Amino acid sequence: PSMGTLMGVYLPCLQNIFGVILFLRLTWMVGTAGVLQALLIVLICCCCTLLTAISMSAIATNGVVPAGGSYFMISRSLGPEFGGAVGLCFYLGTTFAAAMYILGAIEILLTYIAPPAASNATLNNMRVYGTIFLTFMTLVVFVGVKYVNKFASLFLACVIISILSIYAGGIKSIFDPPVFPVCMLGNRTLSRDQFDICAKTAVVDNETVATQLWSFFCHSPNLTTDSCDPYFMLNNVTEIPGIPGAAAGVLQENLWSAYLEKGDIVEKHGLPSADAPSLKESLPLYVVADIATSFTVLVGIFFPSVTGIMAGSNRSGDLRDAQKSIPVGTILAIITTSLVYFSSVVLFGACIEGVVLRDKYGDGVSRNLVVGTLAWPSPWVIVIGSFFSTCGAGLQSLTGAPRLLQAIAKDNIIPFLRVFGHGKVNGEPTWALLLTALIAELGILIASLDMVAPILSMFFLMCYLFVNLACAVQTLLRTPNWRPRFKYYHWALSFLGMSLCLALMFVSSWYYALVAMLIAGMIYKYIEYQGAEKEWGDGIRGLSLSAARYALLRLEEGPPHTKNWRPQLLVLLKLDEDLHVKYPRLLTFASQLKAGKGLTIVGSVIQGSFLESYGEAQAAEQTIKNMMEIEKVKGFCQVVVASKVREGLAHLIQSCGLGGMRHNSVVLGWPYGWRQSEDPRAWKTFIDTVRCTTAAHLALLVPKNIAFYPSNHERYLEGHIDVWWIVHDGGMLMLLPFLLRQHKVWRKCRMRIFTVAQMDDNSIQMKKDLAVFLYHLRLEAEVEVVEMHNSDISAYTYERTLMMEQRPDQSNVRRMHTAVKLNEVIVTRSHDARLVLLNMPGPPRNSEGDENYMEFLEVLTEGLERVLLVRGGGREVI
Amino acid sequence: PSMGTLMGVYLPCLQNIFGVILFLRLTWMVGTAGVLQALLIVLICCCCTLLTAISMSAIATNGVVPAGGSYFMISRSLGPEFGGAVGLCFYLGTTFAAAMYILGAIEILLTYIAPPAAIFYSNATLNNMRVYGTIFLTFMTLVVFVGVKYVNKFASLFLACVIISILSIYAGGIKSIFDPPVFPVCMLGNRTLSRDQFDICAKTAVVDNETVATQLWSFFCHSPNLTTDSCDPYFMLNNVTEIPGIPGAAAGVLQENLWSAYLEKGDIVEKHGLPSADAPSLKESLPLYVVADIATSFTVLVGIFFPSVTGIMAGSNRSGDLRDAQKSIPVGTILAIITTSLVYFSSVVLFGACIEGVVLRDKYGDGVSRNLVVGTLAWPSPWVIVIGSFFSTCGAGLQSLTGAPRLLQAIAKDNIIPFLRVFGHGKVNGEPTWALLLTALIAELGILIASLDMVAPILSMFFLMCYLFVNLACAVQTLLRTPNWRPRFKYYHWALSFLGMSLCLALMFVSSWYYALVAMLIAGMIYKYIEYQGAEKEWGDGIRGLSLSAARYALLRLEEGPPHTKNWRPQLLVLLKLDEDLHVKYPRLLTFASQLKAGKGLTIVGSVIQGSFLESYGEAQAAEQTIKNMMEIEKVKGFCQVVVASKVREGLAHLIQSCGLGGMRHNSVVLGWPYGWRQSEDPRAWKTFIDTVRCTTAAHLALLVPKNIAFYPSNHERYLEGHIDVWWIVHDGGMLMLLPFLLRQHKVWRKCRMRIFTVNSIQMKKDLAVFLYHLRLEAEVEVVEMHNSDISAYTYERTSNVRRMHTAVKLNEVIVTRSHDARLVLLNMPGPPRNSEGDENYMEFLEVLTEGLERVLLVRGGGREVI
Ligand SMILES: *[C@@H]1O[C@H](CO)[C@@H](O[C@@H]2O[C@H](CO)[C@@H](O[C@@H]3O[C@H](CO)[C@@H](O)[C@H](O)[C@@H]3O)[C@H](O)[C@H]2NC(C)=O)[C@H](O)[C@H]1NC(C)=O
Ligand SMILES: *[C@@H]1O[C@H](CO)[C@@H](O[C@@H]2O[C@H](CO)[C@@H](O[C@@H]3O[C@H](CO)[C@@H](O)[C@H](O)[C@@H]3O)[C@H](O)[C@H]2NC(C)=O)[C@H](O)[C@H]1NC(C)=O
Ligand SMILES: *[C@@H]1O[C@H](CO)[C@@H](O)[C@H](O)[C@H]1NC(C)=O
Ligand SMILES: *[C@@H]1O[C@H](CO)[C@@H](O)[C@H](O)[C@H]1NC(C)=O
Repeated sequence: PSMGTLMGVYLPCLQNIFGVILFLRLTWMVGTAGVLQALLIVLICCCCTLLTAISMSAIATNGVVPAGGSYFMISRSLGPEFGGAVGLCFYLGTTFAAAMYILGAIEILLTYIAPPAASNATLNNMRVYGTIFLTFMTLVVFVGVKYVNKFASLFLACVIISILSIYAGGIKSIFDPPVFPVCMLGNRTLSRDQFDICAKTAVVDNETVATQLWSFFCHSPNLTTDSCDPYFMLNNVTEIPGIPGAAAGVLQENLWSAYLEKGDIVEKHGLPSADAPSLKESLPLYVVADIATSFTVLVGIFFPSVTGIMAGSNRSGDLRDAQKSIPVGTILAIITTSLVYFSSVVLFGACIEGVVLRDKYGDGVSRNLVVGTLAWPSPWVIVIGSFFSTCGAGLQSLTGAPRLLQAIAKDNIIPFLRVFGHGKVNGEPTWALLLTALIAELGILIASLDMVAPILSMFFLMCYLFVNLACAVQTLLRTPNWRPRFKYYHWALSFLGMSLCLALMFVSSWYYALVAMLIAGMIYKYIEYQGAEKEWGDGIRGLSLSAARYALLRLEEGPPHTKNWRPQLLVLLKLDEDLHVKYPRLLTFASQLKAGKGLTIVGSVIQGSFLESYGEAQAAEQTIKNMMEIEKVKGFCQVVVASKVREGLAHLIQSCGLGGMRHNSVVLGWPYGWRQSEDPRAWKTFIDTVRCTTAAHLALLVPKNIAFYPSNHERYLEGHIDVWWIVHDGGMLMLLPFLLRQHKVWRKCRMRIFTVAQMDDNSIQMKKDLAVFLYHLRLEAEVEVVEMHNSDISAYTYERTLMMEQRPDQSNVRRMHTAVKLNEVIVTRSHDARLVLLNMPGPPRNSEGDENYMEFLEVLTEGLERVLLVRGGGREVI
Repeated sequence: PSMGTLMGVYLPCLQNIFGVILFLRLTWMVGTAGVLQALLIVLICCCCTLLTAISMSAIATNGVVPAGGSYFMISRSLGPEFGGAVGLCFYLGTTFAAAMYILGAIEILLTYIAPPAAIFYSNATLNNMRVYGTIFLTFMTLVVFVGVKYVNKFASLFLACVIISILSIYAGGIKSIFDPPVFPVCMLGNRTLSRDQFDICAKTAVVDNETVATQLWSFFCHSPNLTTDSCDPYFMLNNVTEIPGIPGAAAGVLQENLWSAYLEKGDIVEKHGLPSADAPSLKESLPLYVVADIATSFTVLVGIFFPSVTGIMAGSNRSGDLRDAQKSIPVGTILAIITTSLVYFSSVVLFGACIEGVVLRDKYGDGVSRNLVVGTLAWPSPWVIVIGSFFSTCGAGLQSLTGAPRLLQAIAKDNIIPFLRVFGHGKVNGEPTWALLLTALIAELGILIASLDMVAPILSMFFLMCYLFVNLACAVQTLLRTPNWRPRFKYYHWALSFLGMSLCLALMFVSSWYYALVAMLIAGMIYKYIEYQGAEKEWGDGIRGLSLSAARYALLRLEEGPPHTKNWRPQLLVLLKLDEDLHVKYPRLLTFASQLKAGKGLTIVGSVIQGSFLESYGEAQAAEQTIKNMMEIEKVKGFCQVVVASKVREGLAHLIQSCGLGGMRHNSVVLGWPYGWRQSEDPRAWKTFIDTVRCTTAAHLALLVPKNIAFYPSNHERYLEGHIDVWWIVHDGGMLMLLPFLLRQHKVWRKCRMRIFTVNSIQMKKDLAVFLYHLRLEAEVEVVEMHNSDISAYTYERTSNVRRMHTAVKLNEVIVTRSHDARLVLLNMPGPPRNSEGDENYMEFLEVLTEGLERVLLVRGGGREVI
C-alpha cells in the first residue's frame, strides 16, 4: 500500500468540506450581514480550524502513525481517556451531519426542482420525505457500500463543475450580465410568483385595464374604486434589473449590516417611500423574512462548512510516507477552502443586488436558485450538481460513522457498549447502523437547517477543543512519550486554538456548551475509572495507584539535581530486643524539623534470619506505624530482616525510595556507653555507618544527647540557638536553624552565628558577606567573629585543604589537642546556649585511627547540654 | 475568656445580615415581580446560604477550632491552596460591600433627608452621587484610621436601630389592618402622576364663585384658559381619580398584586384594572409620569437581592473568645439564618397585602409626596425608618471598612502569596497600614459606578464564588477520604454539600455568565499559583516539585484503608543478573515482562552487584544507566534498583523484601533458570536458586520461572500457527487461568489457540465453563485421567525419593506424548522440600519433569490469590 499526498489526503478533505451550506445558505448570509461581517466570520471560522489542523499535525508526526485510521492516532498519542472522549463526539457529529445533508437534499427537491409533488405543511412535508429518504439511504448503505466507494469520484466532479460554472458566470457578468427583472413597490419586495406582470395598469384593446397585481392588491376588479390600502396607491411599481454588472457602487451598497427580524419585509434601502397603513390580506403578497437573523445565528449556520479536517487523515494505512504527507495536505486543503470562500463572498456581494440576496427561497425571481441565477450554461446545472453532492455527502457520512462506532466498541474502553461490536461476517457493523439511523431520524424530526446546524457545530467544536487542550497539556508537563517533530509547532498555538474554539463554542449557546462540557467530563472520568479498575483491581485505591505511578514516571526523566537543597530525612531507628523503640525522641525531632511537609522514611533493621521471622517484621512495622502516628509525623515505614545489622544498614541506606523520590539525609543517633562496656561493637558499627553515608554523598545529622531534647508540648520562651560554623558546610549549617525556628517549639529563640575561620584573613569582609547572604534568608541573626587561629583549627584545615585540592597519627595527636582547645573555647562562651550546632570533621582514611577519632568527638562535646553535629555531603548548593 | 452563644455569635451575624437592601429595594422588588415570584426569589436565595451554613458547620466541627478568626479555620481544615483562594474572594466581597453601603447612604441623603443640598442639580444625579460618595469614602477611611476603639464600643447601636425599625414597620401594618393612614395618590386614566408639582389633583377648581384651571391643567395644557382645544388627546379623553395608596390590609389587594409585572426601560407604571381610553400624547408630558428606571426581569432581581443574605461567615469571627465552639457555632449560625428568612417572608407577605400595586413600583417614591415608600406604613412617623436606615448604613459601612484590611493583613502574614508581603507591615498597635489604602482604592473604583442596581451583581458574584469553593472543597474531601478530614456534625452528608455547590453555581451563572467566567478564572489562577508556591517551598523545583508533591499526596492517601484488593493482577519484579563486564546476561527476561504487562502496571527491575559499598559506588551508578538504557530499548516503563552487597545470596533477600514505598509494592518475582548447575563443577548456582525460591515462598509471593529463556520470541516476531498448553494439576487454578489471558492480550500471542488439559468429570467441566464465561476465553477443555497416586507428590507437599522420580518420569512421558509440539507450556511445580539437604534430588526432579519441552514456564501460587 502506497499512494501519494494528492489522492490520499488532498482530494478527500476537499470533498468533505464543499457541502450544501455554501449553495443554500451563503448568499443569504452575505446579503443579510454585509460584506465586512461576512469576511470577518469566515476569518474567525478558518483560524480555529487552522490551529486545530496544526495540533493534529503535531500529533500525527511524533513517532510512527498507527495504520488503522484517524481515531487510532489520537488514542495512541494521547491516552485511552482522551482517545475515547474524542471518538464519541466525532461519532455524534458525523451522524448529525448525515441528517443535515438529508435535510438539504429534501429542501432542494421540494422547493425548486418540483413543487407540485408535495406554515407547518412544509415542515410536515420535510419530515415525511426525510424519513422516507433516511430509510432508503440506510438500506442502500446496508447492501451496497461497494458501489458507493465506486461512485465517490462523481460527487467531487459535480462539485467542481458547479464551482467552475459559478465563477464563469461571474466573469461573464462583468461584461455582459443576464436579465432577471425583480418587481418593486416603493421600497418593498413583491413576490413574482402570482403576478403575470408588475405594472399598475396595462393597455388592452386600445384602453387601460387592471392587472392581476391590481386584483390581488385591490379587492375591486374595477379601477374606479377608492377602498384600497394607502401604500399601493401612494407609491409606484418599478422593474429594476436584478443582476447589475460588476461595479464598485454595488459592493458599496451592500456593505453595512442589515439584520432583519422574524416576519419583516425585505426592503431596498435607497428608494423614495411615503409611509401609510396597509391591509392584512396583502402580507401573503410581499416576500418575508423567515427567521430572526443575528451574528451568532450566522456563525452557527456557517460553521459546518469548514469542518472535516479529521477526514483527510483517514486512509493513513495506505500512505507512502504519512509523517510528511498528511500535515501538508491538510493545510493545503484548508488554504484552498479559505480562498474559495473569500473570493466567492466578495464576488457575490459585489455582483448581485442587495434585495434579491435575501429571498431564502428565491421569491423575487420566478422561483429560481438565487445563486443559480448567475451561471453561464444554464441555472439547471448547479441545482442538479448540488443535489448529487448532498446525496453523496449523506451516503459517505452514513458509511463512515458506524465504522468508528464499531472500532470504539471493539476496543473495550467503555464497557456497556460491547454489544455494538457484533459486526457482520465481513466486518460491516450491524447494531451500530441501527443506532445511527435512529439518531438521524431524531434529528430529521426537527426538519430545519437553522436548528440542526448549531448542534452539529457544538459537537465538532467540542471535539476540536479537546484535541487542542490535550496537545497543550501533554507538551507543558513534559509527558514521557510525547516528542513531536513538527518544526512550526509550539504549545502557544494550541493554547490560542483552545481559546478561539472555546469562544466560538460559547457564542452559539452558553447552556448547550455547558451540557456538552458536562457530557465530555463524565465520559472522561468514567474511562479513567474503568482503566484503573482493570489494571490494578480497585476503584478508589486503583485511582491513587495510577496517579502515583504516572507522577513517578514523569519525574523519572530530566536532570536529577534540584537548584535548591532541602533536607529529606531517613530516620534510622534501632528496635529493642522486645521490639520497642529505643529513642522515641528521634521521631519527635524529625517531626519538629520537617513539620509534616516533605518526605520522611523511617527504616530499621532486625537481626536474625528472614526465612523464619516474617511475622516479627510485620509486627514491628505496625508498632512503628503506631508510634509514628502518635508523634504526628507523616511518613512511610520500611523494615528489613538481615543477618548482621551492618549489611542491613548498608542495604537500607543505598536502597530506599522509587526513582526520584529518594532521601538525601541520614539521621542516626549517638552510641552511648561504648567505652563503658567491653564489647567494642558499638563504635565500629557507628564509624562504619558514617563511612558508608559519606561515600554516597549524603548529608548527615547526628543529634547527640537525645535524652534532653524537647518534646512537642514543651515550649521555650527565653533562649538562643547557637551556631558554631567552623569552615565548610555553611549553606546547610545556616539552613538548619531557620527550618527549626519555623516551628513553634523554637518560635522565638535568638540565633547567634559564631564563626572560626580566621586563616590569617580579615573578618570585615566575611561579616559583610554573611550579612548580605542572611538578607535574602531574612534571619538577620547577629554575627560575631571570634579571634581564630590556624594552629587552633589545624584539624579542620588539613581536611579543608585536602577537600580544596580534590575540588595521620602525627596529625591525630595534634587533632586531639586542637579539639580540646576548641572545646574549651566553646564551653566557656556558649555553655548557656539552648541548642548548639557545629560541623564535625570527616572520619579518618586509616581504618585503625578510629579510636582517636572517637576520642576527638567525645572530648569536643564535653559539657554542652545539647549539641547537634552536621556533616555536609558536598553536592549542596545553597 | 468565656462568652456565651448569643452575644458571641448570634447578634454579630444578625448585625451583618440585616442591611440596606431591605429598606431601599424590597418594596420595589415585590411590586415589580409579584408576590409569588418574590417568595420564590427569597426561597432560592435562602437555600444556597443554608447549605453553605451546614458545610461551614461541618468545617467548624472536625478537630479543634483555631482561635484566630474566620479565615484560619478554613485554611487549617482545607489546605493552603483552598484556604488562600477563599481569602481573596472574601476580601473583595467585603470591600465592595463597603462601597455599596456608602452608595446607599448617599442615596438616602440626597432623596429624602434633604433635597436642597444637591450641588450639581440625566447625569446630574450620577455626578452628585460620585462627588458625595468620594467625600464620604475619604472621611470614613480617616475615621477608621484613627478611632477603631469607639467603633468597637458603639457597634451595638446599629443593631438597636435595625430592630426598632423593623418593629415599627410591623406596628404600622397592624395599625393599617383596622385604621390605616391617608396618602392619596393621583391618577390619569391608568397612568401615575408625580404628586410633587401639582397642588391638587383635579381638572378644575372653584375660586371666587367660579371655576378656574388648576396647576395640573397648566402643566398638562400650556394654555391658561379652559376654552382651548390644543392639548393632547389623552388629557381630555380620560379622567382623573384619587385612589387611596394605603388600603388597609385585606384580601383584595393581595389578590390584585399577585402576578409578575416586569416593565421595560421607559415604560409607564399602569394600574391594571381601571377604565382607560387610549389616545396619543405629546413629548413634553413624559416629565410628568412616573417612569421605570432600569429594565426589570427575573435574573436582575435575583442578582440585586442576593447581597442581603450574605454574611454568614462573619458569625464565626470571634472564634478565640468562645466558651465551647463545637456546640455553639453551628446552632448559632443556623438560627440566625432561619430568623432572617422568616422576617423576609413575613415582610414580603405584609407588603403584598397592605399596599397598592402602583406605589410599589416608584423606585424613588414619586407617587407619594417624595417619601420613603416603606415609610408610609409606620406607626410613630415615617421619620423613624429614614434615620434608622441612615445610621444602619453608616454603621455597616464602618464595620466593613474595619474588617477588610484586617483580613488582608492576616493573609499577608501567613506568607502564602509572596508578592504581597508588604501588606503585613502593620502599625505599632497592629492596625494595618498599607492595606487600608489599597482597600480604600478598591472601594473608590467600585463607587465610580455609582448605582446600587449595578454594584449589587459584582458583590453577588464574589460571594457566590466563595460559597461555591467552600462547598466543593468540603464535598470532595469527604469523598476521597483525605487522611486528616473527619467531621463530627450529625446532620451532614457529602450529598448536601454537593447539592449546595450545584445550586450556588446555578445562581452564579443565572446572574451573568461572563462575570462567572472571569471569577472562575481568577480563582483557578490563584489556586494553581498557591500550589506552585507550596511546591517551591517544600521541595526546591517548580515543576519537579509539583510532581513530587502529587506523588507523596497520592501515596499518603492510599496508606489508610483496607490493604486487600478484591482482584489479583501480577505486578512483577524482574531479577536481572548482570555480567562481570556489566552487561545484561539475559535481555530476554525484560522482553517477556514487557509482553506480560503490556506497559501498564508496576515493573521494578532489581539486581545485586557483589563487592563492598565503600569503594564501588561508580560501578553501581554506571550499571544503573546501563539497565535504564536496555529497558528503554525493549519498551517497558519501569524503575530500576541496584544494591551493592557482600554475598549475592544475602543481597537478593533484601531486594525481595524491600522494594517500593508503602502501598506501591510488588507481588510477584520472575527469576530465570540456573543453567549448567549439574554440569558446572562448583555447586554455587543451585544453592542460590533454591535459596531465592525458599525465600520467595515464605513472603507469600507468586513465582514465575521461565525456563529456556533463549528460545522465547521477540517483539518483531509473530505467531500464526500454534496452541498454548495449560496443564493445571491441582491447585492455583485462578492464576493459572489468568496468566494465558493476559498473555494472549498482546499482539505477539494475538491468536494462539488455548488448550486446557486437566489431570465428577461433568461437574468439573461445568465449573471450568462457568468460570470461563466471566473471563470469556471460551477455550476448549480436555480432562485427562486424574490419578491420586500419580499426583501424590503435589498433594503431600501442599497438605519416598525413588517414588518421586517414578511419578515425574510418568508425568513427563504423558506430557511429552500429548503436548510435545506445543508452543508454550505452563504447569505448576511442586514446592521445594522443607529439608535443606534434599535440594539435589529436588533439582533432579525439576529437571527430569520438564525434559523435551522447548519452552516451559512454571508458576507457583502464593496462597492469597482471590481470582
Ligand atoms: C422603507 O420605507 C419606510 C417608510 O418610508 C422607512 O421607514 C423608516 O422608519 C420610520 C417609518 O417606519 C421612519 O423613520 C423615522 O425617522 C425618524 C428620524 O430619525 C426617527 O426619529 C423615527 O424613530 C423613525 O425612525 C421613516 O419612514 C424611515 N426611517 C428610516 C431611518 O429609514 C424604511 O426605513 C425604508 N427602508 C429602507 C430605506 O431600507
Ligand atoms: C392602561 O391603558 C393602556 C391604554 O389603554 C393599556 O394599553 C393598551 O390597552 C389595550 C386594552 O387592553 C390593549 O389592547 C389589546 O391589545 C391586544 C394585542 O396587543 C389584543 O389582543 C387585545 O384584544 C386588545 O385589543 C393594547 O394592546 C394596550 N397597549 C397599547 C400599546 O395600546 C394598558 O395596558 C393599560 N394598563 C394595563 C395594566 O393593562
Ligand atoms: C410615481 O411615478 C410617477 C411617474 O413618473 C411620478 O411622476 C411620481 O412622482 C412617482 N411617485 C413617487 C412617490 O415617486
Ligand atoms: C369620566 O368620569 C365620568 C364620571 O361619571 C364618567 O361618566 C365618564 O364616562 C368617565 N370617562 C370615561 C372615558 O370613562
